[PDB]
Amino acid sequence: SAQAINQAVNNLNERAKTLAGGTTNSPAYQATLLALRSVLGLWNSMGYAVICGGYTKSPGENNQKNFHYTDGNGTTINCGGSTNSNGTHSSNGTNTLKADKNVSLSIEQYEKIHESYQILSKALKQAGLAPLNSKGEKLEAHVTTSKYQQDSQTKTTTSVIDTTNDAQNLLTQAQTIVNTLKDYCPMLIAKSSAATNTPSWQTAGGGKNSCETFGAEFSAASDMINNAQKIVQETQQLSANQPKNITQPHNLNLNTPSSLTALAQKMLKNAQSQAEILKLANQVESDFNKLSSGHLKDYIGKCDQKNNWGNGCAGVEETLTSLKTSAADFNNQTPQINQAQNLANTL
Amino acid sequence: AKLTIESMPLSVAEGKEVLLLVHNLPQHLFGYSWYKGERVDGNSLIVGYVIGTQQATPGAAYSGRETIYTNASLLIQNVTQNDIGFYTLQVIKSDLVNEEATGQFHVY
Ligand SMILES: [Ca+2]
Ligand SMILES: [Ca+2]
Repeated sequence: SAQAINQAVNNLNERAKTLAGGTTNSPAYQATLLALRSVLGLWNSMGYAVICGGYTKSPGENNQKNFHYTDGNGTTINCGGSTNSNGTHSSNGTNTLKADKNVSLSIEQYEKIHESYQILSKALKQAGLAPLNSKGEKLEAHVTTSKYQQDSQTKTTTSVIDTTNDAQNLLTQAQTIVNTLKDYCPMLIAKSSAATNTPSWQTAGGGKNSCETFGAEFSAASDMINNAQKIVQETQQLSANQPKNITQPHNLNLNTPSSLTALAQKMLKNAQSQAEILKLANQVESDFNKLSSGHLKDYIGKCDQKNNWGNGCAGVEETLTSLKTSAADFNNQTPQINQAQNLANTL
Repeated sequence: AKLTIESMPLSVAEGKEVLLLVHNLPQHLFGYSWYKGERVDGNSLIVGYVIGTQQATPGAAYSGRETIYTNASLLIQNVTQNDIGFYTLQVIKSDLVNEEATGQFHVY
């Protein structure tokens, strides 16, 4: 009957709008956010130890660049230099040897990580993640670096990037950070014989290859982003297939066997998109558990001269809880969606 | 204690070969490089090696006669008068602290 069909349509559409447009109540949004915060947490946890500044074309370059971070305390990462045995800074360090896979990042590769990190961080701070069915809003991200001048001074530059807080843009930034590490596998700095405290994974003696130390972690973070991107794509497929209620229920010229079969198949596409989104959202939770169960187990989920390098400081545990709570709400509504499919299938 | 270079032999005949041996090489290294002359200078790079890579990278001062080993030794074969003077080794340790040493040999 038309009463029953309109009920099933209203169930689908109400559930879809929460899923596509909700924040706190949408596991799609919470999964996407979890992936973004996880990548920020990854970089806050181990990014400081990444060796950078290997030369690209020529060792005559003698290139150095400094990259600026702010918690509210500020820190600075040098790429290219080293420290002399007496403690003074040397302009000849990692830049004396060639940048490539399993060695170090180039200055160009590091500045891409750094920029993506500042965009992602500042977007989430200034605007939050936009709803997944939204265009998002424009915002300005600031990226601060410095360079050494002829003999004397250090010149600091603050760049302004016009960017947005939509999921697709932010997932792209996260993907840049993860793929740079996973594809170029830079070496990590060892503990000595800008972090105050030393995490357990950063041992004295020999340095470790980042893909050896964090192979499982990088793969988990990469899968989180890829599944989040698919959530975003399914959410737009959901926003396309929005079935209409039957008006004029008794009018068989308006409501034909053709138009009602098209409606029924639109209802099924909506429901199948919803199911796939929730499955992806559960896979993101599974991948977060992979990410947070190895070397980063006592680090990624926590936050406390002084700086927060070595800890995640990204609110991942809070988001995980909100993912679980919202996912359970949608899972409890599965019976009213199964009957809505069974209602559509008979047509 | 400190990184030092030994030339072998101390004085070399023209056409012959010389080995720059390294004493007190630190145990935990990121990489190292050899330079022609008395200064660390990319323009005078003979060859650099990164730990874990299996293959060294030559620089502008490379002449086809130099072999680096993973004890940081540098062998120079078919020596001439142009090879007179200083050679510099820089080492980058795993914590990004560097050490530097100078070698030399006479030629006749
Ligand atoms: Ca930090
Ligand atoms: Ca190795």
